[PDB]
Amino acid sequence: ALYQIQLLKDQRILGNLLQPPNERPELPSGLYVLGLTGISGSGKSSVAQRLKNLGAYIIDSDHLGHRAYAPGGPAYQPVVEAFGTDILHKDGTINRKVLGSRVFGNKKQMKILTDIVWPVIAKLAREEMDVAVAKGKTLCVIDAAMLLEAGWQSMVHEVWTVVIPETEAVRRIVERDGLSEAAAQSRLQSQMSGQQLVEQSNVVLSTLWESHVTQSQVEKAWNLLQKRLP
Ligand SMILES: CC(=O)SCCNC(=O)CCNC(=O)[C@H](O)C(C)(C)COP(=O)(O)OP(=O)(O)OC[C@H]1O[C@@H](n2cnc3c(N)ncnc32)[C@H](O)[C@@H]1OP(=O)(O)O
Repeated sequence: ALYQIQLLKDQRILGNLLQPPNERPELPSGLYVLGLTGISGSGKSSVAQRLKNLGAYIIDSDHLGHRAYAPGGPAYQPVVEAFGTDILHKDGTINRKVLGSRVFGNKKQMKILTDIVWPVIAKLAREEMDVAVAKGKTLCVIDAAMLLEAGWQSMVHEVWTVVIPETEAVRRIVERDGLSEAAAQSRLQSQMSGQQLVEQSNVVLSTLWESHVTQSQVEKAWNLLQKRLP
């Protein structure tokens, strides 16, 4: 039988367990948790969807964030206090285009925001996992761009990172988001490098190759995971 495997060098086999999982006494007893992260342009949402198709319960942190500071949500009042009512649409919802203009590319302002929002999202993620476990789910994935920067590896058994070369990342960002190349590198500089992410990962994946190769990696990763679940 002839086949190909995917590797990262400076060897790490993509899909394999690279270092031991974390012990997590505080998580619900029936539940295994993956933290899924990657650099912008990594295509990690494609990977999250493939894990969803295999049966994982996905918690999308970006969405939880938007709900956290929806009117009625725990972060609404603090975010509006911290940034002012000029960030609000006419209907009183946060205008994320205006908020983004305040914080993107701006280290101090983004920190005012994430100091408020990240703890709120982490709490909402913990709540969602509890509900999922009550409804019989046994494997949860917290999909988060800034997982390691937020310290959220404390909430997961395994960190899974989706990586691609920085040149392809910048290309995907510039093209798909209509960013200037400087805005794209600004985005990338404002987060951990692929190598930093890899070093702190239990499993590494890549969307560098065509879609069928990504699927194969994810299936291989999923199968190995299943055999090491408690
Ligand atoms: C720990 C976590 O990962 S929590 C989930 C991420 N959320 C946060 O960090 C909270 C702060 N960010 C926000 O509130 C919003 O991103 C806003 C208001 C700044 C912008 O909102 P929107 O314009 O709707 O952008 P959206 O939320 O879709 O994010 C756009 C991109 O910026 C990224 N991004 C979001 N927050 C951050 C951050 N703190 N630092 C760097 N990049 C970020 C997103 O992951 C997304 O990347 P993608 O296009 O590769 O998926």
